[PDB]
Amino acid sequence: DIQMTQSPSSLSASVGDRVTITCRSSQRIVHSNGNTYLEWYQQTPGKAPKLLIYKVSNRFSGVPSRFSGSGSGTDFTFTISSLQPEDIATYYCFQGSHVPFTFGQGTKLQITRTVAAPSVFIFPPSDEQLKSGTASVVCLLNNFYPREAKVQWKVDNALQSGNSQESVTEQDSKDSTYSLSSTLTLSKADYEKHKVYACEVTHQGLSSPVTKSFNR
Amino acid sequence: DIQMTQSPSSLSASVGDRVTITCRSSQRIVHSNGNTYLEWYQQTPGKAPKLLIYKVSNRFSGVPSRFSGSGSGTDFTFTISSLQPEDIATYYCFQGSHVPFTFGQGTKLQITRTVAAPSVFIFPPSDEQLKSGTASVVCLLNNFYPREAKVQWKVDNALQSGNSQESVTEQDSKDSTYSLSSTLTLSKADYEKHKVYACEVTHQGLSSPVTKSFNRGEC
Amino acid sequence: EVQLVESGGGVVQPGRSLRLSCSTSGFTFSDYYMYWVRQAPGKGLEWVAYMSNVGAITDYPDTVKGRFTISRDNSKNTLFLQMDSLRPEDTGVYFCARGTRDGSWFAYWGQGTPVTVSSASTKGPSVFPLAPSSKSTSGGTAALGCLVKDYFPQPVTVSWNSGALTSGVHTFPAVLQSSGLYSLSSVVTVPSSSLGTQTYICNVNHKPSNTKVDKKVEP
Amino acid sequence: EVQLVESGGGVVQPGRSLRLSCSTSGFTFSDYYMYWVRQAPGKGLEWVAYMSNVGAITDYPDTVKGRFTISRDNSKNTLFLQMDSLRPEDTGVYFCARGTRDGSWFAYWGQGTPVTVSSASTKGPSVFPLAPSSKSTSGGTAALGCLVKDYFPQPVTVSWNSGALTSGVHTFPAVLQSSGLYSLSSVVTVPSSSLGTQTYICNVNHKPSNTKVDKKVEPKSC
Ligand SMILES: CC(=O)N[C@@H]1[C@@H](O[C@@H]2O[C@@H](C)[C@@H](O)[C@@H](O)[C@@H]2O)[C@H](O[C@@H]2O[C@H](CO)[C@H](O)[C@H](O)[C@H]2O[C@@H]2O[C@@H](C)[C@@H](O)[C@@H](O)[C@@H]2O)[C@@H](CO)O[C@@H]1O
Ligand SMILES: [Zn+2]
Ligand SMILES: [Zn+2]
Ligand SMILES: [Zn+2]
Ligand SMILES: [Zn+2]
Repeated sequence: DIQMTQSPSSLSASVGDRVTITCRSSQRIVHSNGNTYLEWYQQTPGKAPKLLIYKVSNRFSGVPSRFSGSGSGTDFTFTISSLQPEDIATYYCFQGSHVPFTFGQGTKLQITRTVAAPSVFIFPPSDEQLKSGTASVVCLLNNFYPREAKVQWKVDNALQSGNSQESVTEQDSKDSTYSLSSTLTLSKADYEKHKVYACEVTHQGLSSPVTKSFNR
Repeated sequence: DIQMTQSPSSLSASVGDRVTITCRSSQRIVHSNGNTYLEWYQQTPGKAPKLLIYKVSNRFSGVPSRFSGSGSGTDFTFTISSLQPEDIATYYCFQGSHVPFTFGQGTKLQITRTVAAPSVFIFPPSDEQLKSGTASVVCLLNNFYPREAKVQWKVDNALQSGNSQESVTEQDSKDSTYSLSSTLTLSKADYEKHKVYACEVTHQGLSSPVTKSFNRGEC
Repeated sequence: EVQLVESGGGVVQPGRSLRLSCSTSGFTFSDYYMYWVRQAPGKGLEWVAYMSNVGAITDYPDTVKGRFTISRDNSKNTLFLQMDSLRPEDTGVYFCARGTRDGSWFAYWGQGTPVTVSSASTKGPSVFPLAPSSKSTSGGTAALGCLVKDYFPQPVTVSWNSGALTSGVHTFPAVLQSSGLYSLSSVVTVPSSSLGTQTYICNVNHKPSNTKVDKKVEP
Repeated sequence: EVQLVESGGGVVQPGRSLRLSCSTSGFTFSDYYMYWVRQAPGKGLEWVAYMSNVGAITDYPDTVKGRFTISRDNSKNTLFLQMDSLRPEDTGVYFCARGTRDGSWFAYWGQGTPVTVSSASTKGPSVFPLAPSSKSTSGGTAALGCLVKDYFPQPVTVSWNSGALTSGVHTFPAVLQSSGLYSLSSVVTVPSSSLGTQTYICNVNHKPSNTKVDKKVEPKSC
């Protein structure tokens, strides 16, 4: 049961900076044949992981030379020479020297960029959805940074709670920003019970909380 | 009046290699304000170009520092310190100083990798097409390198000529290989006048030409 | 061209069985030890099994040892994984993987086939238009989208204009609802002054239930 | 986020006019000089026009002076390109661009809009399947595709399974036939043991002839 521990669990750096991730095994990981099969993998949402480094320092064919690996004993490190927006992904180390083979917990890698205010759009329930008997109001926060953001719903000035859910996209591989969606769900009868709907967005790039709304 | 000549038309290089693309201006291209608005662009097929270098050496934001630009007078250069598979594209210089503004003719940058033999597939014509009065036979060469490949059509052993067209994909952005298609086109009449259709593939990754074939009817 | 494609994943009740398949191509299957690796929703990677090229040498981690069985048909380049006595905890995406002769474990992977162990039944999604309006417009920008509501299990794929539209596109990760069904929203921003100039269609795909919807979003 | 979107491109006969629009968002339109750049098929780029944010200052390369007229509406974030007396040569993709405050020319581009000036008549394509068979199989790899034949003019967009299928896909560059029409093929490889493990449908769009066709491809032959 050789455990693999990476550090840190997540880290952010500027496009161009050098970054390093460490992986430590609870016991030496040298195969009986002498090789040390410590590998490094990179994965992004919905995709299969990609092998980067194997046998400690071997770069798999097709992997950029700005990635490298090193180490021995119980401590190993993965390094990216000049971080880029497309390296936004999760990185795990793997050990195949001792069965059962084990993966590290993974390390998330983000990009540090300048703050960027979010654009805010609100979407009332569609007509064809109401005939379904339910009503979903959607609030959208587009291309902002940092990720922290507060989204509050207000029905006739009453702040909502427990009836909305938000989802956040992965840090964009281009402008290194985030987008988010907050969805307020109500039944058709309840929804038809009020007039004004609105989401209040508070983010660092905004001089003060921004609000978007409609009433029908 | 001010012509911009890029060199070379195309160049291939191994992963991690250094790369230099040059662009020569007919006259001195330094704007009346002092600057030299010489720019460098990168473009992949069916897509809009992307700006990498402006003002001769300023790197556009989000552009990897491995790309650089320099020069003056009439000789400017675009540099890639460590070529990578994703860089396969066409690069163009641009002169914005003295009007009228012009682009270089461009440079195709390919990658050099290990020889990969192609897989060969052949497709008989579809019945729908036959009703049309014409028949198209497609020979497909999948993921191979180098690009050079001789695809030959033989009908009942009669070597064909001048009745087929080839099309090659862009060098793949990941495995650095190419794929190709050769289409033999005949009328139904002439197509139904023969039995065996075959395309013989000659490539550097093949010891002897690989031939894929079928018989109008069944194997 | 090394390719791996898994299949067989579906919704299965706790205690019951499921058998996954892995079809390969592009290499001498018989020469390679094959592997299965899984990833539970929102979790890390986990090695599930391995099998020698020949000799039937197999092994697994204690979590599936006794319930799972890996096997292979070298005559059809196919790796299998029999999963018996499935538990909710076995839910996740299952990947097929192959290493290299010189030492790496997972060099090439399949797209992965989804497995959901639950007493719940599959459920296609309802797709509702998030129409661009004066309320969906902001800093010169207009927003539009599609709400993919109430489906089960994961996952759902989304494209715009058959994959032709990708600029300004944001497909959020799914969210489990108290009802126990997932909901997903996909959006795109476009300059408002262009509204009425282009067609927007979200191609939604929920394979687990073989449900496909191509909703047109109109202002 | 900065966005640019062109529209209005189309197929037109020599002598007609066409009006292109570029709608923008994500920046202060009235603050920048705007550009129009085009690309003839298989050719390089060519600057076509520019206009001052304010002041109506314009200019064009000699090839279009007198026929093309750039203009804007700083109130609708829209840039226009009036194209009068088109010529076969004006055939190509027209892009909208915007530079940067510190000396950049084309820092942000639109996706592009296709324009074709021809006296030849528009023609939609036929879509025949390239059925996977044992002749389409090789080293455990099966191959299948679709053939997009005899159409005019460019371009044709092709996708598989409405976008859900992209791995192993190869959509070849169009090739002009002696007939005067274009033709291209889109194919995809898969392990043989698959096939049936999913359905395969090509989606063929050819806007000039109002063609949007989906064609399911299934096994046959030997
Ligand atoms: C192409 C192939 O399948 N080769 C196998 C070899 O597997 C390869 O090498 C190992 C180290 C690993 O990177 C595999 O992913 C790769 O395909 C086999 O090696 C065994 O592999 C299993 C699976 O992980 C175990 O790791 C086992 O310990 C390995 O054996 C050790 O390494 C070998 C290279 C020999 O030194 C052996 O004596 C060691 O015990 C071998 C079977 O050993 O068979 C092909 O070579
Ligand atoms: Zn209420
Ligand atoms: Zn291929
Ligand atoms: Zn003949
Ligand atoms: Zn966005």
